[PDB]
Amino acid sequence: KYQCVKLNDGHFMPVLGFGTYAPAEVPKSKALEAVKLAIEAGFHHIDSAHVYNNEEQVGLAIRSKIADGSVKREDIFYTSKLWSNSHRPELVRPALERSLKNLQLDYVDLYLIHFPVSVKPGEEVIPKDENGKILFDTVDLCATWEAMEKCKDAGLAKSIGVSNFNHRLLEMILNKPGLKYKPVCNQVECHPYFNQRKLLDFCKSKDIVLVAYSALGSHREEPWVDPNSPVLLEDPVLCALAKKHKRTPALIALRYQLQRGVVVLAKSYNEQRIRQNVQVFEFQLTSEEMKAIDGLNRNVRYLTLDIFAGPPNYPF
Ligand SMILES: NC(=O)c1ccc[n+]([C@@H]2O[C@H](COP(=O)([O-])OP(=O)(O)OC[C@H]3O[C@@H](n4cnc5c(N)ncnc54)[C@H](OP(=O)(O)O)[C@@H]3O)[C@@H](O)[C@H]2O)c1
Ligand SMILES: C[C@H](C(=O)O)c1ccc(-c2ccccc2)c(F)c1
Repeated sequence: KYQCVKLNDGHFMPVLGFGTYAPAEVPKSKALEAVKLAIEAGFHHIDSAHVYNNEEQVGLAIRSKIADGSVKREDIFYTSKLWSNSHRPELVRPALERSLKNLQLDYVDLYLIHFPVSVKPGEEVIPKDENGKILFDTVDLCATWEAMEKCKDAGLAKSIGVSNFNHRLLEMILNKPGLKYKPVCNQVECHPYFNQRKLLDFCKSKDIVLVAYSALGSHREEPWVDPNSPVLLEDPVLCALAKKHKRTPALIALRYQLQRGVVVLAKSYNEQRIRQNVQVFEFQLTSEEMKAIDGLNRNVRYLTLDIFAGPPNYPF
């Protein structure tokens, strides 16, 4: 057994997820070993995406661990994401099918709209013109959503959700005429320096689960993240809590999320830290400790994705 939350479509999501993105300088082979170790350590939720360029490796990890008898498919919750070159409704299913072919899996447990800004279709994930300008595309995301709903009725995605949506774009989906399925989740940046309380409360009021990425302060990959941004895990309050509980600042930051009702992702490709992160289930924070962590909030967003700023759907 393992800790899961009931989604608004009746499916269950493990509350601790394994993040799989690594910057491009890291070989892909590392994804294979890391996901196997994650499963060994007791992660039951694995977070990837087409744009991570690792689904062949992550899929092989999964398959290997099923095939050697370590785990059943039903006890892996696998998430992929629809990249913005495939927002057009007729391209949604083909993108999911392509992911599933790279994975050699029959379905994903969760498929998300990765980012609300659309780009031109084709193989290139960030298509640019000859002058380096991103080739943006105009797509009705409520039509993209209808295409997601059909993927769910086809059984290719057990649940569907979104990522990097703001209040306005969520309302846009939720208020859609003929809506069949609400998003189960909104996967967004969330940590003690950006605790998303307002958006969390909104999602709760709608029974949408907030899934926290960059919960340990992000991969800090340039130029996506500003190197002058504070280092979350160096925070003196988180470090003092860690010392008090004989844990680590990472574990404090992960436990914080669980207790506030957030499903939390954690990426590590280091054997020791993968095993450490599952220790989030071994301790609890008092109300006073949780308040101290609420106090660290500083409106620091690490991932702006501001190369996609300009179009109206840019969410930040
Ligand atoms: N939907 C989106 O738009 C979106 C955006 C960003 C992230 N994500 C997802 O969320 C995942 C996690 O976010 P993120 O990758 O930015 O990284 P994150 O989980 O905040 O982690 C940041 C760093 O923490 C280190 N770390 C992990 N465990 C640690 C521990 N116990 N003690 C100290 N350091 C630790 C890792 O280094 P080591 O590997 O060396 O341990 C990693 O580099 C991604 O992999 C991806 O699956 C989604
Ligand atoms: C933000 C999102 C994520 O981290 O999930 C993400 C991840 C990776 C990319 C990315 C795409 C092309 C080259 C290098 C990185 C990207 F454009 C968006």
